[PDB]
Formats: sequence, C-alpha cells, structure tokens
Amino acid sequence: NNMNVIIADDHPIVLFGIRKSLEQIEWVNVVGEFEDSTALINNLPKLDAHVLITDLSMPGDKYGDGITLIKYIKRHFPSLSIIVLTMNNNPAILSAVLDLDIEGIVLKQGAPTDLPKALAALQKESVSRLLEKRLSPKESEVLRLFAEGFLVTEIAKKLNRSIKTISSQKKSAMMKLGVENDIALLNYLSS
Amino acid sequence: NNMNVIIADDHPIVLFGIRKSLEQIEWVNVVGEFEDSTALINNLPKLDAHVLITDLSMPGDKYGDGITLIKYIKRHFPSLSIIVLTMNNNPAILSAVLDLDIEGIVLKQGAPTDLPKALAALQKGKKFTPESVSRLLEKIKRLSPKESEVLRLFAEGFLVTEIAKKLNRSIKTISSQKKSAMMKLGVENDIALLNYLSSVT
DNA sequence: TTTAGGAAAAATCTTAGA
DNA sequence: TCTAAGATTTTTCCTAAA
Repeated sequence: NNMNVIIADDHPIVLFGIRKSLEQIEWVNVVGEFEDSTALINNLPKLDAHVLITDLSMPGDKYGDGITLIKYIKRHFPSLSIIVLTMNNNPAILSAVLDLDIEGIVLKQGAPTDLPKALAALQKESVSRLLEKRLSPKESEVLRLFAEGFLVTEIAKKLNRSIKTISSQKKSAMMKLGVENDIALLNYLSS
Repeated sequence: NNMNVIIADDHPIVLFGIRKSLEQIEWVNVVGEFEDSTALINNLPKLDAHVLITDLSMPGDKYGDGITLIKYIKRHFPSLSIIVLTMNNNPAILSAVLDLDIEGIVLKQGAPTDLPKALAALQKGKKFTPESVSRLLEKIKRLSPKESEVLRLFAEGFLVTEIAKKLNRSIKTISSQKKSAMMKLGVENDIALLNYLSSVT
C-alpha cells in the first residue's frame, strides 16, 4: 500500500527540503538519503525501494554520475522508478536527460507543488511539460562536467575515454551552440 | 529578543528547506521570501527586518546580484545584517564576498547546524565563519600590476598567446604571470578563474 | 618581481572508421 | 553520432637569470 522513496543530492539543504516536502504525503516513505553514488549503489539492494529522486551532478568515482549513472541503474535495478530533479536550465542538457526513458523530470525552478504531483502521477510534470512543447547525450554530459570545473583531460579520465574524443565532443557542442570560446561557453551554461 | 529574517534564493526548493530549517528556531521570524532582487529591494523598506539570508546568483536585472547586490544593500540599508549562504566553493569569490563586511557566510554543504550557529552568533554581535569557510580561505595575497594586466586581457577574452603578442613579451612570461596570480587568488584551474573574474567585474 | 628557454603536457585540427 | 590516432597549436612545468 505504501511507497518507498530515496533522495540523492550533494546539497544537504536540498535533501532537507525534499524530505520535508515528502512528509506532507503519508503514503510516501523516505527510506534513506544519500550524497554520493558509491553509497547509493551499495545501499540500493538493502532497501526494497520504489522511487529514486536524484540529481545529475553527484560526487562519485566508482559508478560516476549523470547519464552514466542512470544507464547503470536502469541496467542493474530495472524494477526502480527514477525521477531526476535538476538545478541547471540548459535546454540541450535537459533534452539529453529527457531522452533516457525515465519516469519524470523535475526542474528546481517553479516546482513547489509539482514534485508531489509527479509522485502522484507515478500512482497511475506541469511546468516542465509547459516548457517541453540541440545537443547529443555525450555532448551534454561533457558540457555538464566542463561547467562544474573539470578540465578536458579530467573529463576524459572520469569516463574511461580518450582526450581527443572529449575534445571533439566539446568543440562540436560549441559549434552547435554558436559559441566561439570558453568564456561565452560558461556564460551560456550559467544562463 | 526576536529577530526578523528575509530569505532570498532562486531555488524554491532551497527556499522551502531554509524556511523549514528556520522554523526550528522560535526567536526567528521569517518576514518574507523572494526569488529575485527587483522584488526584494521593493519590499525591503516595507518590512523592518534584521537579517537577510541570501545567495549570490539572483535573477534580477535592475538591481543585479552577487557583489553588485551586496554593495547596494550595504549602501542603501546600512542597518541590515547579511548572511550569504552559497553553493559554490570558490576561495577567491568567497574571499571577495568577505571583503565586503558581511555578518557571516555559510556553505550549503555540511551545514545542517551551522546556519543556526551563525544566527545565534549574531546575538552576541559576533561573526561566525565555520570550519569549512576557514579551510576554503586557507588556500589563498596582494596582486602585482603585470598580473592585473594579464588578468584584465584574459578576462576580456584574449588567449595567452594573444596577450603575449599585445604586450610584446614572451608566451612563457605571460603564462608565468597568470599562473602565479591564480596561485595567489586560490584558484586551481581556468574555469574557476573565469568564474571569479566574471563575478568581480 | 619580471622575464624567458628547454621539457612536458594539455588542448585542438585534421582525417576517418564504426 | 561516437570514437580516436597522427601532426599542430597552445599552455603549462621546472628552472633560472637578472
């Protein structure tokens, strides 16, 4: 009858806000908060949970974060619903996230009531749907890691991939966003 | 004995978390939440308040955000304490914030009890910068004229080689003068550098 | 403090197979 | 679209003069 949820974000203030937002609902059961992927994966089999609420930017090294994490959780925990909630407002990155066949996407902006609305929709969003009506997944991941401060070689090391590949993906992404240098790049990703 | 606070953050979920975290304290009175600076300044004189808990990034075009906002609030409302809670861990940005005389700074990470500690520190008329802030400021100081010129041209959008040709010195000289400046500002790579210089224009 | 030189690294520019 | 191995450009690293 009940439903168990797991929240995952590196901001403990966000964890507290989400947990207090879910205590408004009595059929929701918070079975654990997590701040990194390494502990999350190690505690997933121990908790028979139903829904996972997570962010893309997460400090992990063994299982990573972002798309690479989702593809993992979709492959090793198929009986798990995933609702990602993100803080950034990049239409390309967001798009690449929506194209992962997940059970909901929640922006942090304009979402005081629609997160319980999506949670109740899993029993069967609004602002993100209104904004719903372009970069590839790999380009979006490279730009997300680059925005957080990771260098090209650092991103290549974090993904077990070649530096030349990450350089080509980033540079092509800049050519597709009409951006000529790194300053305007971070200026765009921040906007 | 009481104390009025105003919360300002563009994340409504973070706003909700801060509101519920301040509900834990009964001598704190949340007199208003705001998600942009334009609505914050227009309602600042209407509410007599004591403390303003704010973030750096704010979607306000008329009054700005970050440093530009603080400089305004310190100049127009001097009888107001400012607690800046932020998400980023840039030592140079945080340092530039502390050099504006704020009543406390709190990282959003690892502060479930730190913000009430700072609020209680404002009772004795003291500031409170927790251990995380001190560790962030440990990596940081006066800058030289050459370093300021190189950081200028690199700030506009000039490459290292471009600056080397404009100043008619070598590439390695400009590289050294830039990397030393980043070593003195506590910045570790180029992304945090451009974040800093974009925050302090 | 400012200025570089050789060595090394980091990042890009081609060109190209899946 | 994703991936990457050359040549090539760009930047840094150690080191060291004044």
